[PDB]
Amino acid sequence: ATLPAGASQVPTTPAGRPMPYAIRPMPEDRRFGYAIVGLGKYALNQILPGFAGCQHSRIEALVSGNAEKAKIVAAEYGVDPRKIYDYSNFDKIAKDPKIDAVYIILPNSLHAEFAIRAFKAGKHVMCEKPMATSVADCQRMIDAAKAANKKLMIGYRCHYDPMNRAAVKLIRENQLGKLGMVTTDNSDVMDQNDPAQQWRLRRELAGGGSLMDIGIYGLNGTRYLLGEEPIEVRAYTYSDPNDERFVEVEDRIIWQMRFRSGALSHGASSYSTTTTSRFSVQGDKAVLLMDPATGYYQNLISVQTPGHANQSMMPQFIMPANNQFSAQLDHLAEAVINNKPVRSPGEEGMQDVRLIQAIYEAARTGRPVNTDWGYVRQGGY
Amino acid sequence: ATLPAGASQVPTTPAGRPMPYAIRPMPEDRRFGYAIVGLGKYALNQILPGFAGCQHSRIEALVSGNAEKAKIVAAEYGVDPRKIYDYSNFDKIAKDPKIDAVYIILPNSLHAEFAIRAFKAGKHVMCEKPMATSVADCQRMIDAAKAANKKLMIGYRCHYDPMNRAAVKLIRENQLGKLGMVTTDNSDVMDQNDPAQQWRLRRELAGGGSLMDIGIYGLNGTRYLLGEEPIEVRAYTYSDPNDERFVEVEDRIIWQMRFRSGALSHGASSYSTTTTSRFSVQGDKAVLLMDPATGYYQNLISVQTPGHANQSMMPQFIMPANNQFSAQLDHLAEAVINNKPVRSPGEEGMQDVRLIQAIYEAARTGRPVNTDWGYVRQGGY
Amino acid sequence: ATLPAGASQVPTTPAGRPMPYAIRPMPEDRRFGYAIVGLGKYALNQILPGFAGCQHSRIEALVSGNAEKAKIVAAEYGVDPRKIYDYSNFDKIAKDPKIDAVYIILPNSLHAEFAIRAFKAGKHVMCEKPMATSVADCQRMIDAAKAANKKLMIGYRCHYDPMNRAAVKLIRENQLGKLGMVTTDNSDVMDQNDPAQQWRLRRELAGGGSLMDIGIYGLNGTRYLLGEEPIEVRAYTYSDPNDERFVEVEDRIIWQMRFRSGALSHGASSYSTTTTSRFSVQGDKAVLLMDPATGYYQNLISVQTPGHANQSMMPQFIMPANNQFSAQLDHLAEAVINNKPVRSPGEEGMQDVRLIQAIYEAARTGRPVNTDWGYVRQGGY
Amino acid sequence: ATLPAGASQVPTTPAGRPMPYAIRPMPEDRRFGYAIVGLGKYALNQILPGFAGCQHSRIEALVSGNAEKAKIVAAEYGVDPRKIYDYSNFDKIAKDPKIDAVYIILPNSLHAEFAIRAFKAGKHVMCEKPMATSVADCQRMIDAAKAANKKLMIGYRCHYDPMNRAAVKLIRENQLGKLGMVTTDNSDVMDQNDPAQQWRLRRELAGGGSLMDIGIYGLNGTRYLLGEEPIEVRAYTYSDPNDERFVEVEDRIIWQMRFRSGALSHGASSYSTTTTSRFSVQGDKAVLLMDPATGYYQNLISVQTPGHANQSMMPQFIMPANNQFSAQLDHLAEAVINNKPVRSPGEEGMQDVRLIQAIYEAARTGRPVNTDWGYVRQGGY
Ligand SMILES: NC(=O)C1=CN([C@@H]2O[C@H](COP(=O)(O)OP(=O)(O)OC[C@H]3O[C@@H](n4cnc5c(N)ncnc54)[C@H](OP(=O)(O)O)[C@@H]3O)[C@@H](O)[C@H]2O)C=CC1
Ligand SMILES: NC(=O)C1=CN([C@@H]2O[C@H](COP(=O)(O)OP(=O)(O)OC[C@H]3O[C@@H](n4cnc5c(N)ncnc54)[C@H](OP(=O)(O)O)[C@@H]3O)[C@@H](O)[C@H]2O)C=CC1
Ligand SMILES: NC(=O)C1=CN([C@@H]2O[C@H](COP(=O)(O)OP(=O)(O)OC[C@H]3O[C@@H](n4cnc5c(N)ncnc54)[C@H](OP(=O)(O)O)[C@@H]3O)[C@@H](O)[C@H]2O)C=CC1
Ligand SMILES: NC(=O)C1=CN([C@@H]2O[C@H](COP(=O)(O)OP(=O)(O)OC[C@H]3O[C@@H](n4cnc5c(N)ncnc54)[C@H](OP(=O)(O)O)[C@@H]3O)[C@@H](O)[C@H]2O)C=CC1
Repeated sequence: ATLPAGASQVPTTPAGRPMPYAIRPMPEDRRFGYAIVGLGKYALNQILPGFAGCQHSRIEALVSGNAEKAKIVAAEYGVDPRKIYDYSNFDKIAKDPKIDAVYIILPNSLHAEFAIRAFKAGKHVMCEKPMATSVADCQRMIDAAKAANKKLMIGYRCHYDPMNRAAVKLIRENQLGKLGMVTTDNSDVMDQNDPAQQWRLRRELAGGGSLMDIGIYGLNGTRYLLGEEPIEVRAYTYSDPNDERFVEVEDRIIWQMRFRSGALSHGASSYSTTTTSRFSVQGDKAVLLMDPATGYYQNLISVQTPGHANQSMMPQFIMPANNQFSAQLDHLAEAVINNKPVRSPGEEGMQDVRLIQAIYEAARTGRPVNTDWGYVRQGGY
Repeated sequence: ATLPAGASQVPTTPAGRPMPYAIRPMPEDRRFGYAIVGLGKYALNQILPGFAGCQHSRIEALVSGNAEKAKIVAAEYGVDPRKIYDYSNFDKIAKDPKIDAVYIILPNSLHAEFAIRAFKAGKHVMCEKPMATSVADCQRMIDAAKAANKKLMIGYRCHYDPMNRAAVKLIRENQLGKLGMVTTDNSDVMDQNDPAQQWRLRRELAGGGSLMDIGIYGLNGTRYLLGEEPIEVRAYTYSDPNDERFVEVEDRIIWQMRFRSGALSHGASSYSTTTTSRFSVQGDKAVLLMDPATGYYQNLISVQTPGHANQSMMPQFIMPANNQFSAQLDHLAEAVINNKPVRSPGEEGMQDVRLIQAIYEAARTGRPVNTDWGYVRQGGY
Repeated sequence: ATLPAGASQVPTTPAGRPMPYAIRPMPEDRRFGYAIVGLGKYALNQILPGFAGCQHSRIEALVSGNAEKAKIVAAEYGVDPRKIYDYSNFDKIAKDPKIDAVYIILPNSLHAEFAIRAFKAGKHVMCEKPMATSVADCQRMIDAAKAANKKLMIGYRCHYDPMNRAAVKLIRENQLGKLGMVTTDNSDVMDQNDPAQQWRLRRELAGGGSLMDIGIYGLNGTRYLLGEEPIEVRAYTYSDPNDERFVEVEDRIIWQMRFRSGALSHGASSYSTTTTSRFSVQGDKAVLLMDPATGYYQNLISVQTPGHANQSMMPQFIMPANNQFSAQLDHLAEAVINNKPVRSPGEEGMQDVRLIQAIYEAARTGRPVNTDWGYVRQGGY
Repeated sequence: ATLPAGASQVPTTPAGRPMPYAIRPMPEDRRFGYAIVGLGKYALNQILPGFAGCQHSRIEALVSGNAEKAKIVAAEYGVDPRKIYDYSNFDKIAKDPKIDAVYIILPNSLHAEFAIRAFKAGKHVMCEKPMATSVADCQRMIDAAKAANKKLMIGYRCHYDPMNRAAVKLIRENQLGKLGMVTTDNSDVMDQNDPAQQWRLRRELAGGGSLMDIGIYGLNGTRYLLGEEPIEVRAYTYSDPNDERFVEVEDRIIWQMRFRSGALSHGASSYSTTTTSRFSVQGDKAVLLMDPATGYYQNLISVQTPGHANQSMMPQFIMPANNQFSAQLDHLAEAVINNKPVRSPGEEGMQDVRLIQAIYEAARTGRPVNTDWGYVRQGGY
């Protein structure tokens, strides 16, 4: 019994070694450059910090309305101080060839504006959800992309989150059997004192209440989990008339949907209840519980059958996939580099907007709203 | 250091000792005699086996339409063969003073008449849920109870299940804060080859589909967790038109409600997907997840807040409270012995039936139904 | 679409129906009669209540040194008052052919003599663990069983518990790979004021401390999970010198073992810390976690690998296998009826006692003790 | 009912906003500069990627023996190509004032060498665990720090991991009661083909097997969880003599310890079994289960009592504390900036080395090894 070759050949003195094994995503290059517009809560707590983990993305320039703040951040992330644009001279980015695309992290109402604006600046557009505050503005955004022959991608991080991906895969492998009932809930207690929440209370700025904000996850999720689109929709909303927070936007709203397969779904969103992100998919073989379902971190899914609960979550020492944020950034970057369509196109973001408007209409009229308008998810869910 | 008195006084030879510490409910007496009506699935799998752990209840007689089966069951539970009754000679139980009550475990359409004949026979009545198949019949049962001066109790085992009572208690202790959103789901794959499910597919016998059968748990649970009644309901139901199972009763139905406190709820029942029994109660301080929520066994609850999940379930060595079945049985017994009302009276069962009829009515018309009819829960939830 | 034959043939009036689907063990007969010896804590809290779910067992007689208590217990379980025995007139059970066996639930030092007198009385014997307080006495019990041509079974409920048998099965199916490390812990806070614990603090009656009482589960479990016997043990024990509870028996003791396969294990038992019952079995493919591992209820197992945790526990509506207590009771009954050996014979109980004596011997000398004495598990683990 | 001031004052046109709320650690400055020596598996998968999240640390220079690789990394992390040292001219760092400290991520045997070497280069030292391969080399490292009046810190990330910190806090708050039994297990299947594992198989390079490598976590953990030091130690080790992997170092080893408080602990480490990081702390009120206990990610702790399991883990949307890696880096950085002692000093790393040697001695001799040498954890655990 003797030691193996490798071990026996290791010098007992300081010596160089080969490239170590990768048990986590390693940085490769930094060829794609982003222009981030809107230094808000998401842009600073989740997005910018997300670039560090990218393999193909960098922060080349940032666009802000607050010059003093924009100066402080530029330092932290080391972006060229001379590359700190504003809303007035945002259009001038078309002069910088090192600015491949822009990432719009502005209030919902301002999405369409800077999207078509950037498209005429010859840049790729990564717009946050919800796409826009109007089906029309969504289509105009698509038109600008086509006209400029550029890429339009919506910020659906769940489309690039490991656990969410595992959930879809397991369903496509038929581990749940025939799908028949989906249940979604997304909630967070609205704080009017938080600067980021203030515009969300303004209807012309947000476009809607909790649905447009977080209920969209359940809606979108119900869609890619089931792998199909709603053909009919019904909904109801209610808000405490005495709560100053919901004068213009809805607090909570409940929507029921039917699909071509015969599958049904019921879900809700809320501005008056604590943190909730839970999805449930019922097949005739098993039931999947995603909880947390769409968190920034610590997602956890479980396939349940009588006597069993098979849970999956990110490992404790290894990282077989990149976090949703970095994976999202690089996804646009490498969709361009390889001339490939993006998984989350403007047509997909436009689909949620229509459905949401159809849902509001259903809650407004109290009648079923037909949504069987032949939409097709290009490239699968 | 020396040994304590107790240990040092134990004889080393065979000797009598004290009553031991009780770590689970001990039997006490079998003073309250039941007559079980309908030796079917729930009866033979859950109720009859549930008598063993009772502290005041016993099986005195059986009522069956299958003499061969009754004879076998009677022998299995030491019942006197002379105490076997036909559905035709049922009324003669009035002649046996050793029969204090009957437990009706027949198809839904037959609960009313046998409860009424039981009262005419001067016996107390325990009746399974759903109470009956018409509001009118529920009232006739209540009128007969009062006319005979005997008690009327509906089989809501979840009203005597330790984990459900624990969820109710943490809610009343304001551990979730102000309640805003409740979500329920109760499902099971319908198998037309199971004899018990055969009458469930007949509208005339079942009185309805998945809502009457298992959706009632979500409905009833939403009411006792919130501790209040709904003021209006909305709903929609769908069933694949080609599925032989749902020609007369509904498969899947979704109902949402609004309560006087402002709270909302969305729930669903299914005959088309596998085992699901899950309740979530969202407050503005924390979120409660009951899953399993209403199982015959293994219920599990969890209070969730960012970074935490405090779970509760039955201990592994001790049994602080009796199981739901034995408890329910003794509950009616203790109520007559002590001359007190029951927690699940006929009025409670009637309220669920009225709400279910409202829900079916709301699904049928696609319009909301006002249910603000002033039902008051006597004794609390 | 029309209704299936079954549903359409159900009468709408009161009518007899078929035997229902069984979703839990149904009673069958009570052919095997037991005489319970020692109406203490385990007997009244677990064993007597366990007879209800038996399919072939019944309580025929009681043996107690507290006539007042026996009279009460007899009435609680419908036992014939004439079937109450003294520890002095115990031998006269030989005169009752309706008594097939006895279940010895007395302090450890008294198991041997009453098992022997039981055999002399021509009865089968179920004896609680630990089998006895000396290896020699275990052999005398075995010799008496053989001399009387009656069976000898030790109360190892975990050998008939669904979750433990499920853990054994996944192990034998190589789901963990090659077994290398097993960890066990069994603890409970000793309370000298509980009558049952009083003899446990007396060396002469208990035969030892925490190892004899509950550490035996870790020991016995390590053997059936690994499916092999230890070839040597090592150990150390410690007990606060000023604590009146541990003047004669040990509080905490740690023992580690090596098996012929190469596998190792380290476990411990405690009278000083709260409820703990946890087993982990490390293989090179996956890790098994049993926690609760040996509870009277709610056992839970999980197979863990990076990114996964597949849990198993008893279902919420169905009961595939009978509870451990009822199962253990019927097991001896089926063994004599069918003329077969039991899974927990006297030899099995004797092996644990020999191993425990080796462990105490290893702790006492601080030296390792060779236990490679060729015990062979008849019938498998 | 009107909208609140904040919301109503938000311009519906592009405008600048204030600094957003922080729900996650924000980058502040980058004043402290690190010199990372040893571009291995940890340095590249966990450490370097860890700087991005720091608030006070940057990568100023890297030391490697592989020039080609060192060139590739420098690009990825953008370190000055002219600042790529090697083992020969490592000493020259003393000339760069922008190099505040060095982080040694070299094989165990080479820890002492470059530590004292860097101390004479007038730099602060952050050495990875285990400190060194000799108690003596540990003391020499301490001497160099004192002589150079610099800071010596060991890489105990668990000392700066949220969940591990929560575990200590809860124990100090007495939520477990009086501590009496700790159980630890740390395992990973050794792969001789992995370049990083090859030196670990060499005794003069690693200093020991699984204990020195990962068993140290259980040892260290047992120490800060209990908040005290071992006074006595016993151990045993075994390795398959036919396995080429363990010719020089131990595969698995089991060690038992006793503390001044009377608390006991049993734990093990393994090179032949799958991923395992589990700690268990038993008090007389509750039991704590850390599993994962010391993972790079996804740690999970739980306080258990009969009927309860209160779990804690990182939130799903917020990040109230920085990850162990970044927190570790900045900790040295800010320990210098504020002239404060470090929580993980060389004296603490030296303590584990002694205990480990004492443990090996115990396993070698098979006798108890006294470790009551008056060590004192400066600054608490
Ligand atoms: N997918 C996900 O997980 C998340 C997506 N989002 C989305 O990101 C977008 C930004 O929202 P969020 O960061 O939370 O909110 P914030 O209120 O915190 O920030 C909005 C940002 O847009 C700019 N802005 C321009 N005009 C206005 C205006 N009139 N009122 C307010 N801000 C303005 C500001 O940049 P500056 O001050 O520098 O001038 C500000 O930092 C939204 O579309 C939201 O739906 C948000 C959170 C998560
Ligand atoms: N609370 C709970 O958890 C549960 C409550 N239930 C309730 O108990 C009641 C019985 O349901 P369940 O045991 O599942 O069903 P089953 O179909 O299995 O049994 C019904 C029984 O009633 C008698 N019966 C008399 N006339 C008829 C008839 N015309 N058609 C069918 N049966 C007849 C039969 O007994 P016999 O042969 O002896 O004449 C039969 O076994 C229902 O109201 C149901 O809602 C059911 C399951 C669970
Ligand atoms: N497998 C399992 O899960 C468990 C097994 N056990 C085992 O069962 C056996 C009994 O333990 P347990 O029920 O907890 O203890 P108890 O002390 O509560 O009862 C022992 C019983 O035996 C009789 N007895 C006769 N002589 C004595 C004596 N001198 N001192 C004390 N009792 C005497 C008494 O019955 P009477 O008054 O009627 O004369 C007494 O109630 C033990 O061997 C124990 O290891 C215990 C718990 C669990
Ligand atoms: N706390 C924690 O979580 C962890 C701590 N560690 C610790 O980090 C240290 C490094 O181990 P690890 O990264 O896993 O192992 P690696 O084998 O992957 O790397 C060792 C590094 O040290 C340098 N080195 C110098 N001389 C030698 C030599 N003779 N043989 C091998 N390498 C040499 C090499 O740098 P170059 O090739 O560039 O010249 C090499 O990259 C160890 O002390 C280990 O205990 C490791 C993992 C986790």
